[PDB]
Amino acid sequence: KYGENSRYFDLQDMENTTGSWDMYGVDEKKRYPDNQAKFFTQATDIISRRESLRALVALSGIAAIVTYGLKGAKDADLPITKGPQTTGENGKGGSVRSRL
Amino acid sequence: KVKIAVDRNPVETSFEKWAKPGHFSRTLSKGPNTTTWIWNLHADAHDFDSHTSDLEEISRKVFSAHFGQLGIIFIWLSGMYFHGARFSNYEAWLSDPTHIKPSAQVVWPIVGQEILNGDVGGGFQGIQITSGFFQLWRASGITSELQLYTTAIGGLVMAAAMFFAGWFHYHKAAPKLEWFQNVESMLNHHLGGLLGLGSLAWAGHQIHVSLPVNKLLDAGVDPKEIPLPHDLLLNRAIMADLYPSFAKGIAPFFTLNWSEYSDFLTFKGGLNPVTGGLWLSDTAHHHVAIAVLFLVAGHMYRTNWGIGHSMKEILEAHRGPFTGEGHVGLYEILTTSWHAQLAINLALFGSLSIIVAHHMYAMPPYPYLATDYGTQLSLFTHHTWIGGFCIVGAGAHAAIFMVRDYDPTNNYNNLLDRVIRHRDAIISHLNWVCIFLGFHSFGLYIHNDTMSALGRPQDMFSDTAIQLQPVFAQWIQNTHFLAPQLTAPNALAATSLTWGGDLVAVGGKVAMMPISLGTSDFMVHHIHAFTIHVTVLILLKGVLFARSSRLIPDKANLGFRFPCDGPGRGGTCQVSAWDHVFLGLFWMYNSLSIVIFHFSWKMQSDVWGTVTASGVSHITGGNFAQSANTINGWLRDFLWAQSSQVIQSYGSALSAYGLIFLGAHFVWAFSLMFLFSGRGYWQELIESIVWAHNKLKVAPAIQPRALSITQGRAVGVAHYLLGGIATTWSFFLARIISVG
Amino acid sequence: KKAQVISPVNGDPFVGMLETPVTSAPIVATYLSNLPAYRTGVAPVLRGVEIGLAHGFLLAGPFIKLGPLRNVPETAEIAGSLSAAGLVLILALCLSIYGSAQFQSTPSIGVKTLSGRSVARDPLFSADGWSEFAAGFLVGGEAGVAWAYVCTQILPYYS
Amino acid sequence: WTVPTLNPDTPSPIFGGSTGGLLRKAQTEEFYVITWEAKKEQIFEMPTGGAAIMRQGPNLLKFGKKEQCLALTTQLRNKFKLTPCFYRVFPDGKVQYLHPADGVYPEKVNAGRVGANQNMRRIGQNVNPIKVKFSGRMMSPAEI
Amino acid sequence: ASNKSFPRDWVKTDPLVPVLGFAGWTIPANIGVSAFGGQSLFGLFTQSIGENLAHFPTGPALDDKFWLYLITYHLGLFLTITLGQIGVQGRKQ
Amino acid sequence: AHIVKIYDTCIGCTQCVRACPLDVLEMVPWDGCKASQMASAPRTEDCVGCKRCETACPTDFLSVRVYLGSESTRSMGLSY
Amino acid sequence: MKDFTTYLSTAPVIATIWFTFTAGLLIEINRYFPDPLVFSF
Ligand code: CLA
Ligand code: CLA
Ligand code: CLA
Ligand code: CLA
Ligand code: CLA
Ligand code: CLA
Ligand code: CLA
Repeated sequence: KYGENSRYFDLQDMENTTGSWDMYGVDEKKRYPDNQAKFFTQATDIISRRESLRALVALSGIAAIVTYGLKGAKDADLPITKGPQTTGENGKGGSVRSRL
Repeated sequence: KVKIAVDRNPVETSFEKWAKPGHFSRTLSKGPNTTTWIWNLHADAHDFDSHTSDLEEISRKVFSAHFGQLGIIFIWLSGMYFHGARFSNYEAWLSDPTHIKPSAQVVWPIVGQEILNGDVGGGFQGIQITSGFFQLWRASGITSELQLYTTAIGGLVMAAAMFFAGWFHYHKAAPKLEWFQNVESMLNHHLGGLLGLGSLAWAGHQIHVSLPVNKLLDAGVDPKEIPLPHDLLLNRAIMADLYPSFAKGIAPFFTLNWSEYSDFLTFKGGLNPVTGGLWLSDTAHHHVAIAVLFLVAGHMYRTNWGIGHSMKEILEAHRGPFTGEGHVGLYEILTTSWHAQLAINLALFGSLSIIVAHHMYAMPPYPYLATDYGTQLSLFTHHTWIGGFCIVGAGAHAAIFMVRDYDPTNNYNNLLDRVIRHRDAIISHLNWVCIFLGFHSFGLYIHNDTMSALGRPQDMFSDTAIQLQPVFAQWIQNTHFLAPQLTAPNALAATSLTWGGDLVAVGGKVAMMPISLGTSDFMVHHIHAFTIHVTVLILLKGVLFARSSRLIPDKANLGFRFPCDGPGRGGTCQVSAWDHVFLGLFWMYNSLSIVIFHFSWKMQSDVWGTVTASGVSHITGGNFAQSANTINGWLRDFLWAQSSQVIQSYGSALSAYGLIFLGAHFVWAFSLMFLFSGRGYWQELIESIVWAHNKLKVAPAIQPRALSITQGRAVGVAHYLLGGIATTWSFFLARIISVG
Repeated sequence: KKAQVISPVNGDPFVGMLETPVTSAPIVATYLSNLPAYRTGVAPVLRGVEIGLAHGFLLAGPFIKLGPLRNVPETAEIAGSLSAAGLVLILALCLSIYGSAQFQSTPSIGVKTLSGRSVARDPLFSADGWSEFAAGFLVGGEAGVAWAYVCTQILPYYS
Repeated sequence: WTVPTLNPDTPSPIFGGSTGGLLRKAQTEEFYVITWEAKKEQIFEMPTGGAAIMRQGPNLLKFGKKEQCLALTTQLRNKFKLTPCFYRVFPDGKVQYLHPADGVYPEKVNAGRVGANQNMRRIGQNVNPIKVKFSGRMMSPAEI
Repeated sequence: ASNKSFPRDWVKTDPLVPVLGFAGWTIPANIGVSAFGGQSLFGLFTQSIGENLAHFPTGPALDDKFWLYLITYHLGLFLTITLGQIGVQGRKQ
Repeated sequence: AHIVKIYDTCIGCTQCVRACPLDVLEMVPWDGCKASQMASAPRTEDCVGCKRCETACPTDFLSVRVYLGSESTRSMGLSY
Repeated sequence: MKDFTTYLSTAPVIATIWFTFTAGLLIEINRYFPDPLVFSF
């Protein structure tokens, strides 16, 4: 027997003598009030598979980034059609020879 | 029963073994056949555990070797005092400390090195010293070169005494073991005798020579008219003229009326405003209190009479619930092994050196020290580096104790055992905190760099943008600046000017001004913490995984120094504790380089400079708070801006630095061949050249072999540290000797 | 002296863990039992939405306060919330591909509790359970970040 | 000498519990189990760290990899002069015997061994790697 | 060895360890010296605690002569309790 | 698994066996040398390739070789 | 005295003595004949 006077390594009882314990894992039901099971399992019915939510993230990622291109014009700090409102360094190019 | 136990004539005195190289060990003795044997002759010379296996003989060896070390130190000090006496301008410096720069070395007029003799002022020519012996000598009261010469002769005599002492105690009267194993008597005698009576004697010397002579020198009379110190010992009435307490003699001391000694044992705080150093009355009072403290502490242990403590009882009484048996068994460890002692003593010794450096820039003790910028920088840097090396040595010898002298039979359930038994938790968490500090402390600089290059300086961490204020250090700064009014009612000032307050200017330059702490200080401090933790990780990992690990279950039987365990199980290069010491050396270099860069730039930007009676104009204009958050800031404003003097020193009296600069680079880059490559390639190349000698019948009858792996690594790190540190030395000295 | 606190795990000094008042103190043990990641009797979807609601609501903050749109008023909240929703999206993708890589083969053999009895295996550790958990995470995280915006807009002395 | 099996009710040496014990190579793949009979109680050194006390009589341990059992075997054999034996245990109840697996530790030659992986030529009588080229996989010329 | 299961009482709660801790440290912590002008190290920052409790949401100044009182007060309060708990001499002294 | 091969210049001095930290070498009877022994490698699936057998061999260019090959979970020495 | 002479016959001592000799010789030549660049003579 394993749990005895220093009699370790019980051969037929491998799940003690090995180090396979659930440290903090309780198991009981009724953690939640009942109808969230209804409201959330009837809500995640669509994307409950491997390909489904993986398609959803593709759809949303595309439909977010591609529209970020042409309606992320909320100043983006500089580039998006706010541009150089001064002729910045056109003729300033070189130090000894100007070169434009 | 502690007593003297000495043996008579153990080892006779003859030159016989000097003609037999490698006589000490059984392996080395048979003579060379390869060139590995030369490096083995030099590698195992001081490995006193690898000649014999007896404690007594090792102890006698280390005792006499200590005497040798002391002797060489005395020869060095004697040289310094002699060179001060004969080849310097010390008296011309005493006549006018400002505008006359300290010089104590003169070169010979040969191929052109005579341009190194600089115009140091005072009708003298030579090389400016930054070692700062002149301020030390003025602090002791030395006014003439004759006294320096006498001190030189005395030093040489003491050196001969030390070498004779070493010879005597190894060959004629060599102590037994149980002389050494009386650690309690050694503690009593060191604490009382050495530290305490040294403090008391030096207090005597200050009170009777250094206080009055410096009082006259700072009063303005030239040094020749000042009375000689034996006139100060013999004639009481002169001391009564200077400090009237001496007219009452030693009556106040023996009747506990100490309040009448308030003329030469003071407690005033800041600095000497006419000098720039500490008040010497404080210094004398300090050594008196130190001596009383240590002389009290030295009567703690039991030697021959019933009173006092035993070390074993003290150790065995301390054991708690979380640590099993506690300290039971550390006394047997710390009286039977020398490497454990070397580990502890090197640790505390090096840390002590670094504290010396910090206090020595913060509160300048010597007269006219704070306005000689080069001396300040050199002293802080030097003690910093020595501290670093000593701490790495502590790591190495703790590892050696783990490998060789550790016996688990005498050490069963114990603090050492439990540390070994959860090394995995220890090293894992130390690894975590290293990575955390890494990301934050260095990513702040990368982020500031990126933001400052992308056109938006408003999204970087700085004093005007997003701010990171060291609120803790500022609060402590104000606490100590306010201390003389609530929590130190009897001091007249703070212990230093870096805590805040006014400015002390000596001869136009700034002695010390309050230091402010901003965002750049926050970031560099966390850089320091990061590198320190990484070095701790490497060294402590070496100590804990020195005997065995999950990778190698028998790493103890391979010894302390070994290269690998083959390419198997993936590859096991560098698993000895020795290689942990090796990588620790690299990281020590890194951390201390950052520390001394921080000190140099912070001082040149916020403390030093001239008082031009128009405010303060610092040397670099005060750009530390705005530039020390970008790596570009360091690379431009520090390395690129401050190298203009070391690169343009050719033709002046400063070109030695601008010429040793490049050599330091060369050695640094030369180390890389030893670090990167491996010995098989060199073995084959050396074999081909051996063929080219076999053709012409110049085959060496000793065999050329390439260096062993460990030696190649060691030589690599030697050249690496030499080149890097020499570069920093040249740069610092050229810069601050040029503009300071 | 006949008093000790620190013990090896369930006797057995030869498993590489040892018990400490950090790991096996009673209040810590009951606390980490009551967290949603250790309950084993509930369906993984619901755990997914609980964990997601928590993590989205906390992830919204730093983008709001420290993002590049943090000084322009009334729109500093929008950009932060949107970016946080993006991060939650990427976390959902990571959960999905982890499910595709980890549980792709046979499971382990056996499991017992600490005060030994043969407890069954957690259904979160199969392909279906993990995929359902990922879907729950997406729903919960997006709901949480949306709630972060809502909570910003109507809250007494938010600043 | 026949191949012996172990008796899994032997006590274990006294030890406090290290970090460095069994990880999950034991839960899924394998773990090794060592056995010896002592004569007097004594303190030995674990090949993970720390010190343990062996019991007067039979003992029993368990380890992760094989070099740990060989390290403890060499230490118990050259220092204390005992006769240990360590097994391999699979995580479903399968026990394999090894070391010595011949009765006699593999230095004293025991008649009745079959030599394997044993080429019968001088080391410099190998073929060039051009003549073993284009085979099923990477081959060293001294593997043929 | 060390043990076989973690004891779920390791802090052996003796109920008069804490009451003697802060009660036997604060009754001599409010004496009155020459050093402060007739004030205590428990009443002089009672003034402070109430003083910057008055203007509530403003976190008090980062140099305000009472952080010293907080830190030096707890530096002794924690010490006297942690040496009180080793007043479990039930088996040791 | 690695490849360990014993060659015929072996003199059977048992150094390789005492150096192996994994017990993959053993001495078999042989009739080719003075000691009437020869090493053999019956268990090269336990070898990790540390090459202590090569270091312990006295005869020049060695009578035992360890050719490195495809690693496994036992030939990497992984304990986790 | 024989063993002292043999100690003086070791490699680094003779290296020190001989390199002192060579160095001093070159140094004296560079003192008495300052700044040589070409031979022409
Ligand atoms: C330990 C510190 C130290 C250092 C770094 C120096 C350094 C220097 N001293 Mg100096 N000195 C010292 C201590 C020191 N001294 C002491 C303690 C004294 C008092 C005795 C002096 C007295 C002194 C004088 C009087 C002079 C110097 C001079 C010099 C400079 C030129 C030296 C020279 O040309 O050597 C010359 C080279 C040699 C003598 C070569 C000797 C090498 C032999 C052959 C090696 C043989 C090996 C052997 C086994 C080991 C030696 C054993 C020993 C007993 C001989 C140089 C900067 C000169 C100077 O400053 O001029 C401006 C000078 O005139 N020194
Ligand atoms: C008051 C007595 C006294 C004093 C002053 C010292 C002082 C010292 N001991 Mg020491 N020691 C003492 C008693 C004392 N010990 C006793 C009682 C024991 C036996 C238990 C030892 C055993 C011991 C060992 C085993 C070692 C020392 C070492 C040292 C030196 C440490 C190096 C250092 O920093 O010195 C700073 C340098 C100085 C202070 C220079 C001053 C030196 C002069 C000679 C003063 C020495 C006073 C001398 C001991 C009195 C006897 C002189 C003799 C002629 C009878 C230091 C000189 C270590 C050492 O360096 O060995 C050489 C060392 O290894 N001691
Ligand atoms: C440890 C260092 C030290 C030393 C060496 C001295 C030494 C001295 N102090 Mg002094 N002092 C010290 C620390 C020290 N002090 C400290 C720390 C303080 C602050 C509290 C003072 C405060 C102080 C005051 C206020 C005064 C002195 C004075 C003196 C001098 C006279 C002492 C006296 O009146 O008779 C004390 C008597 C003795 C010490 C006995 C000496 C016995 C001799 C040496 C024995 C020789 C016998 C031998 C067989 C002779 C050989 C014969 C043959 C071979 C020829 C004396 C030179 C007085 C003085 O002269 O002022 C200038 C004085 O007024 N000191
Ligand atoms: C109080 C200081 C102290 C003492 C007494 C010792 C003593 C010892 N150490 Mg140790 N150590 C120390 C500090 C110290 N160390 C520090 C600070 C470090 C960190 C760098 C180390 C790192 C260290 C390692 C890594 C090892 C030792 C070892 C040893 C032992 C053998 C030493 C030997 O044979 O050297 C022989 C002498 C030399 C090799 C001299 C060469 C040193 C360098 C190359 C010269 C320095 C260059 C110089 C500064 C500039 C060059 C000038 C010019 C030529 C250009 C011996 C017990 C070894 C051991 O195994 O212990 C048993 C070992 O492996 N130590
Ligand atoms: C500049 C070169 C350099 C760098 C960056 C590092 C970095 C590191 N070394 Mg190291 N090392 C170096 C040179 C360097 N070393 C050299 C030359 C030696 C020889 C002596 C060593 C020897 C050495 C040892 C012996 C050890 C380390 C350790 C470490 C780690 C410390 C933890 C840390 O700060 O990570 C944080 C990472 C950084 C600070 C790097 C910058 C990260 C940036 C700022 C942010 C990253 C985000 C990134 C941009 C996102 C990617 C986007 C992209 C995919 C598109 C770290 C990985 C120690 C370790 O691992 O333990 C903790 C350790 O034990 N090193
Ligand atoms: C500073 C960097 C540096 C330097 C100087 C060298 C120099 C050399 N390398 Mg290279 N190497 C380097 C970096 C460097 N390497 C790096 C980073 C790597 C990558 C790992 C390599 C990889 C490498 C390989 C793989 C090979 C070389 C080879 C060579 C040699 C080429 C022959 C030659 O130029 O002779 C000139 C030699 C010198 C300039 C050496 C300096 C000698 C000094 C000037 C004399 C000493 C002065 C004085 C007496 C010292 C007093 C100090 C006292 C304390 C002793 C030469 C020794 C090859 C070789 O050996 O071919 C024959 C070769 O096979 N190296
Ligand atoms: C070429 C590659 C690339 C591109 C195009 C970008 C683009 C961007 N980066 Mg970026 N980055 C990159 C590589 C890249 N990065 C890499 C390699 C690194 C690591 C070194 C970073 C690290 C980095 C940081 C640290 C930050 C950015 C930020 C940004 C944004 C700045 C624009 C702005 O002013 O904020 C305006 C921002 C917005 C208007 C928010 C838009 C949020 C996304 C795009 C919309 C999501 C839509 C929604 C979630 C979909 C709904 C799903 C549904 C299920 C509900 C912009 C989207 C900033 C950012 O966005 O964080 C706040 C920022 O702080 N980057």
